[PDB]
Amino acid sequence: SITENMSWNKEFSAEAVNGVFVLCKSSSKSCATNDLARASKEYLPASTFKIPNAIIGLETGVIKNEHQVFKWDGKPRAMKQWERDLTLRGAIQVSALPVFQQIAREVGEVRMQKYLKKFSYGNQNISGGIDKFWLEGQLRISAVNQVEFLESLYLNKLSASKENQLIVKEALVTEAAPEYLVHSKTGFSGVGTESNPGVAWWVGWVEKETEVYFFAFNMDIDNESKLPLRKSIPTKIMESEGIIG
Amino acid sequence: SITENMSWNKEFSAEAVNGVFVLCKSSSKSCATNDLARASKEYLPASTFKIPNAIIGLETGVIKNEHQVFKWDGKPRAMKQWERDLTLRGAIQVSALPVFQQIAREVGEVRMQKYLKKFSYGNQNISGGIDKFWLEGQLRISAVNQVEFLESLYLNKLSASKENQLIVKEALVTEAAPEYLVHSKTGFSGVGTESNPGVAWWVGWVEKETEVYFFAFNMDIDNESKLPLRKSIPTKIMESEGIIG
Ligand SMILES: *C(=O)[C@@H]([C@@H]1NC(C(=O)O)=C(S[C@@H]2CN[C@H](C(=O)N(C)C)C2)[C@@H]1C)[C@@H](C)O
Ligand SMILES: *C(=O)[C@@H]([C@@H]1NC(C(=O)O)=C(S[C@@H]2CN[C@H](C(=O)N(C)C)C2)[C@@H]1C)[C@@H](C)O
Repeated sequence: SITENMSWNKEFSAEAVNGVFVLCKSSSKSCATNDLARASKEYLPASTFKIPNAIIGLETGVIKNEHQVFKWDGKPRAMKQWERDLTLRGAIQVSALPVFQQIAREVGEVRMQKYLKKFSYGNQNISGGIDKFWLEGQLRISAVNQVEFLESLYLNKLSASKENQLIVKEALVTEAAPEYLVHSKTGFSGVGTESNPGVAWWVGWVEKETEVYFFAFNMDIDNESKLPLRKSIPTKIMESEGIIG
Repeated sequence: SITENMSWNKEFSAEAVNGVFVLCKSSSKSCATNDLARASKEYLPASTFKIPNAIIGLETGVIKNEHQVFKWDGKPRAMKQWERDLTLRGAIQVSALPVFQQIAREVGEVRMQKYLKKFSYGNQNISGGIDKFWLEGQLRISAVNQVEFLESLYLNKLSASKENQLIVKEALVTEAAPEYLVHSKTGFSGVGTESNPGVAWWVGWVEKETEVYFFAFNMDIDNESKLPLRKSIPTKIMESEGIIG
């Protein structure tokens, strides 16, 4: 089940943020959130979709192996951070959209649709273009669904080889310590339109000693100056819960 | 092929220390070292053996899976950092000797001996006690051999499932950034005499952007105060190579 902790809304009100944090100890059957209504509301996954897309890319053979280098041959890209050769992990961690847009094209509608059904990934709507359905198309996923999906990944229970799940998991390590390990992925759909804000994400899980905590955060956003809030608000909530001080 | 870099002896000489650093770019077919003769000399692996031990424990089912918890029975251990339940990653990173002595016994000699031949691990001599051959027994391995073994692990080419090579690899992650990942493990056999000295190790590999560097360091320890040099000497060489930063 899931519990509503209204105390957590303090971290949101202090910054006038409309968002939701979902936090789960040990498993998906012991979770809490600041907002039950928004916890199950479905939003564009934006770059958080690079997690399933990479798994599907390895499954289908589009990504030959974990050692494949995605070369940059000089085609101008929307951010200089993407204008370089990238590993699979690098492409994920810098959110190299063009790399994963080409992966999407090579996977194709049929295989993409099949794996999203197998992963129970959101509304499973890939309309809007095979290389943009997760960013400006019709794909939507809730914070609870992200936690469920990531828990499956952590347990190697996605319908894919354990090998490929493990490959993507190390690619998601963002903080490493002897008894403290974080897998996570951020997302940002843009600033949105007039009275249609964008969405920003932070999702992943934390392994502290022999315990695990899955989490998913999203917020409405209409300016890039608010991006750091997608990390600081959830980090403060987790710090409050003793998930490392 | 291995190249000698005489300039890399600066720090060794200034501290009056006998040791070797082996550093390889892309593959073990492009290695350089400060001392060609010592690069091939074999030494007690000490805790660096936890890497092969961890893999063998998984291959044989002694370690159930990536989520195995090693319980602390509450009776005293030599170090308070070990008096707790630990993941496989935790066991490796805090170098929990008693956990890996128990692993070895369950593996047994027939299978340990088998896998050390499969891995081409040093002189493959596990005399000295099934739970101590790598600490005070007859097992010996060279810096060159460590690099070869670690390269095989990086490539998933060891005679073991890719599954378990991937499990142990994430367990070895020590530093993480979007385009910089480090797998490494230290080891130290204890202070010896000026004539029969101990050995201190640093081994691992650095993934920087799309490049990979394999390294193995060891040094003779006949005074406990020289042990910090096991990190600073190789760190200085890798800084001068432009790998760090
Ligand atoms: C994914 O959602 C988009 C890209 N991935 C990320 C992300 O969520 O980290 C963004 S946000 C980009 C990262 N560095 C920039 C920054 O920090 N400032 C401008 C302050 C913003 C990308 C937009 C995908 C749609 O490209
Ligand atoms: C395994 O080899 C033993 C541990 N390995 C290490 C080591 O290589 O560092 C030590 S020494 C202890 C832990 N790290 C500290 C250090 O490096 N400095 C203080 C400089 C000291 C152990 C002996 C395991 C069998 O205990």
